Amino acid sequence: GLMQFTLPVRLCKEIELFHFDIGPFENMWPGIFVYMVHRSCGTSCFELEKLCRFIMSVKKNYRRVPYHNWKHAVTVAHCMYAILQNNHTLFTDLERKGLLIACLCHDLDHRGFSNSYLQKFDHPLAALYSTSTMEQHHFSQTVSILQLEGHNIFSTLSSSEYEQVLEIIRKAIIATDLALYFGNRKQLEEMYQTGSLNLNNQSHRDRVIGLMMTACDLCSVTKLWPVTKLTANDIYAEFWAEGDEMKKLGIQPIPMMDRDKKDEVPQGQLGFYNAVAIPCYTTLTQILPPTEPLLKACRDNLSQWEKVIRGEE
Ligand SMILES: C[C@@H]1CCCN1C(=O)c1cnn(C)c1C(=O)Nc1ccn2cc(-c3ccccc3)nc2c1
Ligand SMILES: [Cl-]
Ligand SMILES: [Mg+2]
Ligand SMILES: [Zn+2]
Repeated sequence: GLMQFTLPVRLCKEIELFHFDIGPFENMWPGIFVYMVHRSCGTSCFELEKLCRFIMSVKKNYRRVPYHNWKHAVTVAHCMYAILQNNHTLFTDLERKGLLIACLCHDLDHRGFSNSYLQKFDHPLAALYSTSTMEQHHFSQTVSILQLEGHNIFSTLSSSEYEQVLEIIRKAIIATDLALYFGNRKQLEEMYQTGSLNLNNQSHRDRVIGLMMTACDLCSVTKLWPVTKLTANDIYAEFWAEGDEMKKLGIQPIPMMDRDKKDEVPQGQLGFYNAVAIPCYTTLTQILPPTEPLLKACRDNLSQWEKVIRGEE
């Protein structure tokens, strides 16, 4: 109980910033995550023995894929940690608990393929969950790990608090389905502008938490340029493997997934920053002003991709 996690001074300072990179030392990521739960939530909110056992079961259930891996899980949780810490009073004790866990678990047992590829392959998961296929699986896996003996980090919550947290986590994980992000952000844009946004309206909280999840999930675009650029290699390694599998089914994949159209990556990054990332962090900054450093970092990286196109790198 009087056992803090401490980090070396550089990490202790930099972990508080939106652009923190969790480093190449895998064995420190669990400690980094417990550090964030302790500072974000209290040293009390989970029994260490149970938390540490949930963390290692979650790690074990991420696969060795280029991008949708254990590093991604902890990176996304850290972004959520930065948002919660910069918006201290806006969130309930239960939301802070559930959202860090939601982020850690949001891509559990990802195989490196899109919902589209599951459906065209006719994977069993596409029969079981007709929309947000992988995201319903991720939530299902989360619940299965919570039910292993010694793994219920939420044991000390009341029955109603327990149903509340698992409902926060389910919505948070489903919101990471980027097909749902576009409509969710439009509605938030409309509600912010017409001044109808009400953080006491549960369905309004839900939409805002959904935009936070999209923001945390896309956070490679808010890092220092070299992190952003090297993460993009990992993203394309999955995209192009999926394209290869599309060609095996006799289907010409979208250019995003076609390693033959590697040349046009820079222009594809502009499209993504303009269509997805910039609007996402803009609406998030409007709703939560202290998350502006994500929008500012995203704009800097857009400007770096523009320089790649102009042959300056
Ligand atoms: C939703 C999935 C799950 C994994 C993250 N994700 C993302 O979308 C995602 C998350 N972070 N980042 C940086 C991306 C990303 O790079 N996204 C995109 C989006 C559209 N594109 C089109 C083209 C293109 C390339 C060559 C030629 C022509 C086009 N490249 C892209 C890249
Ligand atoms: Cl604090
Ligand atoms: Mg996902
Ligand atoms: Zn993700």
